[PDB]
Amino acid sequence: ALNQQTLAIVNVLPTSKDPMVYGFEVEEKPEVSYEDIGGLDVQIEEIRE
Amino acid sequence: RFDRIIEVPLPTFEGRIQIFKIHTRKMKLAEDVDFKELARITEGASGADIKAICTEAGMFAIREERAKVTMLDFTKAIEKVLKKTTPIPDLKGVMFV
Amino acid sequence: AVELPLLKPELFAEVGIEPPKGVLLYGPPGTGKTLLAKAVANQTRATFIRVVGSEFVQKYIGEGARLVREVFQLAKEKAPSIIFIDELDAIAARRTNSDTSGDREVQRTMMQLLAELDGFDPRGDVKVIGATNRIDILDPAILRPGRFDRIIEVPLPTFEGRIQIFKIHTRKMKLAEDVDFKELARITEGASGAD
Amino acid sequence: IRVVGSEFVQKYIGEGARLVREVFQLAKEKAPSIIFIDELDAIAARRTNSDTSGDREVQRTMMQLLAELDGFDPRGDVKVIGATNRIDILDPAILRPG
Amino acid sequence: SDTSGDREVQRTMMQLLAELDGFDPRGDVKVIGATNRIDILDPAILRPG
Amino acid sequence: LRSPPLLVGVVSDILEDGRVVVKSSTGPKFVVNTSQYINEEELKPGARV
Ligand SMILES: Nc1ncnc2c1ncn2[C@@H]1O[C@H](COP(=O)(O)OP(=O)(O)OP(=O)(O)O)[C@@H](O)[C@H]1O
Ligand SMILES: [Mg+2]
Repeated sequence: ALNQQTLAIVNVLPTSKDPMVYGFEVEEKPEVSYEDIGGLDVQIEEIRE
Repeated sequence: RFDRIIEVPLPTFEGRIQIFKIHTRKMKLAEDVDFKELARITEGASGADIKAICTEAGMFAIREERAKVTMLDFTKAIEKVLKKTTPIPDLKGVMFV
Repeated sequence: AVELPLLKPELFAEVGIEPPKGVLLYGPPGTGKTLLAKAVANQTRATFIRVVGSEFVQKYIGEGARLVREVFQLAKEKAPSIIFIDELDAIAARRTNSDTSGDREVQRTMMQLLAELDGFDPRGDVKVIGATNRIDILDPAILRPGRFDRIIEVPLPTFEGRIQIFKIHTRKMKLAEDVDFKELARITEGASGAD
Repeated sequence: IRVVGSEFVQKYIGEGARLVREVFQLAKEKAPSIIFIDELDAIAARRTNSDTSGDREVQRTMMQLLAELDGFDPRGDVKVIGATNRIDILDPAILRPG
Repeated sequence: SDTSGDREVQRTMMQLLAELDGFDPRGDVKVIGATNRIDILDPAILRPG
Repeated sequence: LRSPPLLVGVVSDILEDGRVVVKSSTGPKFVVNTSQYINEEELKPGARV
């Protein structure tokens, strides 16, 4: 961050380019959860390993 | 770049039933539903297919004005889903001994 | 398929009816596919978002897919909402064939749609009304149930059907004392509501 | 509003669809208007392959003008008026009476 | 070209040649390339030199 | 925080009456005064200043 008033650094910020949902959003609980392991069960085991 | 290369084929006899179990669980109690029997009609279906059978089984439920999903509803819904994609002809079987 | 979710969810609760996620319409032209959608918007009164599957795709690379994603996220935000998509004919391609641009840039906006309806997170409250004329050139992913749960064919009306379509137009107009609809509908067999 | 309907369909993707959209929109705004779409030979296409890139590119432009024409969006007292030389090339959509 | 990034591909090739050993000294560089597939290259690159 | 602002430019021309035209990283060109706080042989068109 540069304070615009005199154009020097006043603060270091964290990362990155510009994060939107450009690598973010955690949902894994309802509606699809781990109670939907009644597949296709063998295929889930390959993923699990 | 992956290493674990997975073919995710169409669900088995047993596989298809696991999907029905989650659905039936949401569609309350039953008294004549057999999950195997469903598998034999629905032989060669997908996971999303089974969810839509379940959706229409529900619909079929309120035309008889029911508060639970019995076996007739499933029979009907399976039949509806499947209907557009029978008939599969096998009348070459009159030309084979 | 859309009415009950919005006024009658207590009925879905009680039976246990799982949520639907589209109804797909196809049929010969002029049959009244457009009318079915027009009636639904008017008579379920909830967010009627009307788009066209050719409005998508613009001159910059990957623009088309971006535009699609906006409609679908906006419906999610403005839920309850019904998206009425006319014409899946030039935004979905059953073939994938490469070393082209007219059938490879449209497939990456096709792929985005497969993929915004059931996105990462299901559901929204879309209820996407698909409308196309032929599914023979639509991808199998659209056609299969789990989204587009009900595959409604729209055919050419029946004999008694045709007698009703005549009285639909005649009601606005006027007639002489010699019109027998039964005889008219016989001649006009094989014909869409538009004809 | 006079448009040569064969000078739509550009080789850059979806740009074709843009052009016909704008002309249509103007037509509802500035109503009553008569639109003349010349040659529906070349802005029409077939659904059976005869060029992989060609039929689908043209189809996007086509289905766009059709959408405004009576697809859902207003006619605007249009009134087409249009010509073509071929009736065997015509995508079923525009062809039907209505 | 179709023509947003496409123009740019022939645009960058002019630079790379140019510097490589088109007119300028190169020292002990030793530009090392790689490509996914075999023929996807321009003839220049294939051409020893 | 209050800055010692120095704006980065590159030198566009040099005048033989002792002024230097420097183009700014903003965009414009300005005329600036020649050094007396540093070397004047380290000024040339293309000198970062
Ligand atoms: N089922 C019907 N009953 C009454 N009139 C109808 C019917 N269907 C169509 N029409 C009349 O024809 C008009 C034009 O057809 P419409 O726009 O409904 O076709 P569509 O099936 O969406 O076609 P396309 O395949 O070309 O996109 C209607 O606005 C209405 O006047
Ligand atoms: Mg239509």
